[PDB]
Amino acid sequence: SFVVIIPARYASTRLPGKPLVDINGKPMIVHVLERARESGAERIIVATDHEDVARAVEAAGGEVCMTRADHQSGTERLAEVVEKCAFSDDTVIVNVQGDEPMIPATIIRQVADNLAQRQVGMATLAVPIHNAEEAFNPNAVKVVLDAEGYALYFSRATIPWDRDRFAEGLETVGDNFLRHLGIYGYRAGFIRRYVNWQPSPLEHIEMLEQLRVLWYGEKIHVAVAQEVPGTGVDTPEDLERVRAEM
Amino acid sequence: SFVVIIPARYASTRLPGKPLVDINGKPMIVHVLERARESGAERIIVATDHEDVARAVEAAGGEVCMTRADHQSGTERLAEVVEKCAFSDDTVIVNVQGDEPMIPATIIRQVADNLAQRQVGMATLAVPIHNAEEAFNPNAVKVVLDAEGYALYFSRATIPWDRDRFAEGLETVGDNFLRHLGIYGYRAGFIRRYVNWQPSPLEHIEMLEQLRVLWYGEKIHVAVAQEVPGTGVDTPEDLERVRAEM
Ligand SMILES: Nc1ccn([C@@H]2O[C@H](COP(=O)(O)OP(=O)(O)OP(=O)(O)O)[C@@H](O)[C@H]2O)c(=O)n1
Ligand SMILES: Nc1ccn([C@@H]2O[C@H](COP(=O)(O)OP(=O)(O)OP(=O)(O)O)[C@@H](O)[C@H]2O)c(=O)n1
Ligand SMILES: [Mg+2]
Ligand SMILES: [Mg+2]
Repeated sequence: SFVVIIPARYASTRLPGKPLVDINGKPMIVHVLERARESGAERIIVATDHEDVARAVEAAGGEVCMTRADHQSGTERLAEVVEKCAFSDDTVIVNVQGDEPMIPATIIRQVADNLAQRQVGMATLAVPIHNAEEAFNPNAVKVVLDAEGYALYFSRATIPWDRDRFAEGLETVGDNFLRHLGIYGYRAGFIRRYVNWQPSPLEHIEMLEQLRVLWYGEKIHVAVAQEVPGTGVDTPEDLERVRAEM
Repeated sequence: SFVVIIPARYASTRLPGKPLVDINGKPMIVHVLERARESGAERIIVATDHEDVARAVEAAGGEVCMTRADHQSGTERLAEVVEKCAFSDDTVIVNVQGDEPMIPATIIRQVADNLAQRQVGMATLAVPIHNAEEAFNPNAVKVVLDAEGYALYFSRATIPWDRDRFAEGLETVGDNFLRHLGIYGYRAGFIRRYVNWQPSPLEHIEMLEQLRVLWYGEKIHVAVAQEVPGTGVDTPEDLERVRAEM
């Protein structure tokens, strides 16, 4: 009932060659592949631009689609896979980012289901932040929601800003921050629409691909899950933490 | 063609008693009144909760409406004024905040005009920030817009966050920052709608009354003016600056 595509370019800047970094005997990309398998997805494809990533995935028995080196985000890379596989417009695609080796299968299913149950073009998920270090870390993307759960904005800045608390000091946070997880649900037809839009100025400043959608006035629904152990892997520090936790 | 209402409660927390602070021989509230007069507004009302504010305005020949002490924002206070004056729903109201003694008359007129020409419930304005101090100052409210100029979010946080520039240092900013001005255009019918909503959690965290509107899924249009003098008076530092510049 849904397809998972995992975008995994080699030349990440904050952690070069990250799809292939070892985590307890397997490259990160293979761990993400396993989360996708566990979700029950009908088809799972790794999209990459690098032969060494392709070989690792093929050796783990996963399907691979080679894609252009000049894509500027995972979602842009997905559109090439979508065109090559010729998915119907109504086919549900879940982008599980190659930097999320600990994302639970249940969360993958939840995003697909949430998307299919709403007339929204794109669905995603966030989890509460419980410590101030993460609230003030620009590598942890924060998201602020409206009353219906649609995203107002995603940012690397600390939003929503707590005026009175932070005027005092920056060492504590209340119970109102949300960390955005690297996963998106969207139908193939929406992915097509996404790459047909001209890039927003906003997405390039924050380096957050989802801002293109908000810029063109479309909604993103964000479900909130209370507990999800682990973290995405964007820095050397993230990698050490994940190595220890898995 | 429009009514100006200036909300001015006495007990500000960041600058106590600010409607009465001396700015070069006249209290701040009287300067705001003078800006409102210059706009050509058909009627101008200062809404206050304090007799000494009332007296300063009356001594300057201005109209005063006493209002409850328990209002939690200028917009809430304006609703009491709208009922007491029994304005019709379609009456165009411009909230010129009591902390904007330097706001140009042209900007006041522009917000009223923008509101009237659009199907939108609420209109406001922002000005490009070209210095790093204001961009990183939580007393300067930043806003990020969509392609059509509707607000995605308003925040005291530094948005949009420049990932690559700021990873290096906070010394400089690009050209992508907008400072929100303390002026709102809305019809009386919208003000009535605003206070029919239960308060949002979001507005209390940021201490930004306009966030109630985004929380409940309604739009705010933001015009951008390229050049606007002065600043909002919220801190002692702002007060020194406006005293030097007015
Ligand atoms: N041009 C890009 C950038 C990102 N991705 C993929 O999208 C996912 C999420 O992006 P991110 O974690 O930020 O990866 P990078 O962009 O590669 O890393 P960095 O931002 O540090 O440069 C990653 O699996 C990455 O491989 C992609 O396919 N093409
Ligand atoms: N409960 C409130 C708070 C604000 N205002 C008015 O709304 C305008 C903008 O608010 P702000 O500049 O923040 O004033 P204060 O809320 O009074 O100051 P502070 O946030 O420092 O406590 C001001 O003219 C203020 O008098 C109001 O009428 N009632
Ligand atoms: Mg990236
Ligand atoms: Mg205030």
